[PDB]
Amino acid sequence: QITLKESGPTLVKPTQTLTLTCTFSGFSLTNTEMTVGWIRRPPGKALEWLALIYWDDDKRYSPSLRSRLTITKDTSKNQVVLKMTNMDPVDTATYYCARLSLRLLTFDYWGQGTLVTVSSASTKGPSVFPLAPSSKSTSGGTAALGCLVKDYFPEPVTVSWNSGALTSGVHTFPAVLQSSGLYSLSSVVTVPSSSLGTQTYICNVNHKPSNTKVDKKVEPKSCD
Amino acid sequence: EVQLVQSGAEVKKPGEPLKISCKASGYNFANFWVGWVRQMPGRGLEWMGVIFPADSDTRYSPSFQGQVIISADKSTNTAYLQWSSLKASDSAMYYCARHVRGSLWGGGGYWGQGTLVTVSSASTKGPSVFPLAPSSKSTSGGTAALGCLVKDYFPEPVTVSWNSGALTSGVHTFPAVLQSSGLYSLSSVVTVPSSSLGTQTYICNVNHKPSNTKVDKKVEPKSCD
Amino acid sequence: RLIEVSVEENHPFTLRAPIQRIYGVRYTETWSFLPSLTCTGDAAPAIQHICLKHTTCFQDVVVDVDCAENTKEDQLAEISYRFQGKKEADQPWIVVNTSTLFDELELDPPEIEPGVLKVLRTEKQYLGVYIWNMRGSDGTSTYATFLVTWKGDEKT
Amino acid sequence: SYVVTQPPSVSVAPRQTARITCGGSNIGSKSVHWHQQKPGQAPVLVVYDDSDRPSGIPERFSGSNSGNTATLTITRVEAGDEADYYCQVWDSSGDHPLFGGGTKLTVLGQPKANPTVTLFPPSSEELQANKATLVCLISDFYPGAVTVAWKADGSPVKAGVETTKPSKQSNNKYAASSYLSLTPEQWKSHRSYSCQVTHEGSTVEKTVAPTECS
Amino acid sequence: EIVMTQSPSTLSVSPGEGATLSCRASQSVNNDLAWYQQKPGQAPRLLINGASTRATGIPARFTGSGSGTEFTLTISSLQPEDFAVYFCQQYNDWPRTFGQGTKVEIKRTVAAPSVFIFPPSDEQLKSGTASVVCLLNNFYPREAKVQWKVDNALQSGNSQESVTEQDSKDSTYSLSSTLTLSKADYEKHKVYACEVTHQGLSSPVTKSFNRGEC
Repeated sequence: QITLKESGPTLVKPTQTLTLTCTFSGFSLTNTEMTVGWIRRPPGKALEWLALIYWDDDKRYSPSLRSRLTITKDTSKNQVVLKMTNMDPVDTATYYCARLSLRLLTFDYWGQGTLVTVSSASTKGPSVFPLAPSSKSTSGGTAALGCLVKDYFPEPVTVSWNSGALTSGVHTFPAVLQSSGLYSLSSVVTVPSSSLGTQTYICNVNHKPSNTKVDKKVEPKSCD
Repeated sequence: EVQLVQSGAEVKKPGEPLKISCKASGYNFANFWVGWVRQMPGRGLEWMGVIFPADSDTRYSPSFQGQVIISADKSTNTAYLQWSSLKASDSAMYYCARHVRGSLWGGGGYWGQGTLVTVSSASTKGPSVFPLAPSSKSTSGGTAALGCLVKDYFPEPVTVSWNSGALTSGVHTFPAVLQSSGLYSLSSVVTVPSSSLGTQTYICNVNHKPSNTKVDKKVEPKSCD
Repeated sequence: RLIEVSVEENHPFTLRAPIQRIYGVRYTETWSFLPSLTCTGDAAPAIQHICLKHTTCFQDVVVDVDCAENTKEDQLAEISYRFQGKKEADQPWIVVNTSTLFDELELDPPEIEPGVLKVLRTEKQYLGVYIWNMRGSDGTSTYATFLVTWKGDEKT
Repeated sequence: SYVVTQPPSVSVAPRQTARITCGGSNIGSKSVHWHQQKPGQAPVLVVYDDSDRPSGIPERFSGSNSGNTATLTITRVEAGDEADYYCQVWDSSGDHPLFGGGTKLTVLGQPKANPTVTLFPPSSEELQANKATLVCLISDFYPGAVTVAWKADGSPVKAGVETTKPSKQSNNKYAASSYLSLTPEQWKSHRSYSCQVTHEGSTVEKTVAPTECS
Repeated sequence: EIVMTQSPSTLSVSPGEGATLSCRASQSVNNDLAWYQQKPGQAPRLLINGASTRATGIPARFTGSGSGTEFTLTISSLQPEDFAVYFCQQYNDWPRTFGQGTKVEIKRTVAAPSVFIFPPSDEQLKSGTASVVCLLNNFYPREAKVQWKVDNALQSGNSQESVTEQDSKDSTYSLSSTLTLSKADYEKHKVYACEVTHQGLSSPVTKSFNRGEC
């Protein structure tokens, strides 16, 4: 089996330098048929080629962005590093690292990629609030209640409902762009009316750029 | 550059053997093709054969096999053509040619100057001159023509001049025709205005090298005595 | 061990060499020549079964001493590439041609492609012996030797 | 450099056959491959090196390569086949891989269902921070063409109103969110805030008032 | 034996204009055709080899095209030095056949000829056979018929004719016709006459003389 993973930062200020790491396992670059490449994806645009590295320190660079790339390999620890300097706001994208075989000239195995975002803001934590179910929202005996985080930066937020055990009836809406340019999201769960008072609902939010872990319980609102 | 030279003109008699030489200089003689071509007045231009002066390999034309022999000399870089018995139908011009490139399938790249071979049963003779006299019946718009007729000479060529070279303008000298008897005849004519019929003296000169003849003859009005 | 090939005038011919390539290794190919234009008849190189003292017996081409002294080793063409793909339109190669032997003879240089040498119109200036060599970036070397002579000389 | 062009968008009615073409000047001699990727997912390979199959790839995908055509044909098409497809080649002049522009497949003709509309207000502690952001939630509707309207007792509200492009999830449906932010005092000032969702002539309205409990 | 035809047999192209010569073969000869040019009293020179290539030093005005069994050579601008004979040759199968040839002349206005008749002098009478001569000078084109009318009847079988080349200044022509007889044969008849028929002249013209006339 072949395994590829990606790591690095997520926020880059304008005209600074960006570094990213792609790690691989299941093969060795000492073999003379394997190459490692990097590509990127803008919002709803074409998969763009960035760079390619061989076994013999050969380099293949994109014609459009040739002057501003660097790619290096380390066979001892099975690592590949990419450096891309002079960031631009319109270059926000998602970047992927993949494997290529010289016997077919087509990319076979891919990773998961990572987000690269350019902005002039600062890291902010979560503002977590419980969204309680309402009587009008109870249709067919099902009520929706959840955990809403607002005023956070940047994308994304890793959400665990009861430590990820519950996977049915979970709606985690995509983030939104406010007039203030601040994302806001909410993870909700729809449960039967009879089970409203018998099951414990706890949201866990983990934020890798800010390495923050926040746990909050959701309960229905009580009149006072 | 490229240089191909040939030998002099040949006059012979039937029943005698002959050999001609074509010299080449200016390249590597071994790895190229050289061959011969014949031009005769009455059947056009024909190919005869080629040689490759590195293995002496030969391929004659179907028609000419067993009539000639083609050989090459790598020392002095010369091609040779040999006959067996000169027949009366072997009087023509001959050329030696080297191919444009190193392949067998190519045209004639570089040529020589040509060898003229003439065979006839007659012997050397000297020409006789006669006056084509001017007259009143020889008038066309006030201009009268007069000339010299050279007959019964062998072999070619014969030089004709008019009045030592002063009257070279308006002259006309037709080619030579071989008569049945085996001797050539030709004419030369010039035109003069009728106002100078008796003033200028017209003396035509004929020179013949093989017969060593130099004859000057006068063209004058034919008096009705 | 050498290959025997027979050709005829005005008939094309082609030489192909056994190749065992491995993807990803930078590879170089070299072609050579050894003519017999001035070596005709018994002086021309010939195939003989050369036998060792007790064990080895193999075919080899013997060249006359005078013919060998009159023959100089020459380079016809050199190719450099890397093995990749299955088709041929996806395989780029870099060719270096320093062969001046056929330029002075005013002939057509042979058509060389990876593993193949082809001549369209055979003449008497193409006969002789050919040497083919393959080398790689992993330390592998392979040699082969072809012999082209006139048709009909095999029986004699 | 080689140039490869493919049509941008092709729509196929349900359960039919779809053919996507990768074409270029003398494209038969070159190998052309297919890469598939759904939104918000890692790309996957389906067809490589002129119509063979890797393990796990569905059998409804077929490839043909001849002349100036490389055709990818899918039969028995579901909604789950709605994804982004690319044709990739190895450009020899630059000796590097080259991707295309991408093709999007549209699966119309799906059954039509009325949207589910919910409205939820900010909690107590959110109001304690002198902020209020009420969220409307639209789920299980198709197609993804809704209009979100905020009515304060019938008066349209356009201040601080955000509506998002509905998002596809794993069940081949779309879902959308809407936000409207005011001060807690502003929230308490109004009488009835109604979220209305319009979908193919179907209007679903849900109203809420600060007087009642949440 | 491969045979060839050259077309057409004669050209008359004014300066500035161009010319097209056709060479027709019998069997297929592939691309093995050559074109040569020959002038009065000089060795032929190579113009075209391989039916498409130009030899070293050959001007671009000569373009050679065609294939199979038919070939053509075209000249755009005719310099004053380009009127000569042109031959086509094949080198596929032996015998290697040539062409008869095509001649290029200079076109000009038709000019009536000047006709003279010369009787034999006395020296030819004493020495033996006598010769009478008819002369045509400064005419164009070449076609012109000269006949001898001994006594009052057409004489034939005893006339020799010669013609010169193009005039270097006015492209006019000249021909000479000689009739030979024996002394007794000359003395036996009374009147000798020369008849000339030419395209330019309205009617044939006859010049006659009698023995004993100066």
